[PDB]
Parts: sequence; C-alpha cells; structure tokens
Amino acid sequence: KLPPGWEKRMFRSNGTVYYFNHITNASQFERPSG
Repeated sequence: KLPPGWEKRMFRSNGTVYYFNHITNASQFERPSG
C-alpha cells in the first residue's frame, strides 16, 4: 500500500508490532508491505 522504505518494528515496553519509514523516520500501525 504505502511506499518502499516502510519496514516492520515493535513498540518497546508493550510489544505492539508496527511499521517505520526507514527513509523519512515516519511511523504507522498500517503495514505497507501489503
């Protein structure tokens, strides 16, 4: 969905998996790898 550069991460101290744009430093709960 969203662009190349969005990549999987985990929200420290709770474990919520989310995505982080490794090109812009943006963050979202939507997974752009689909």
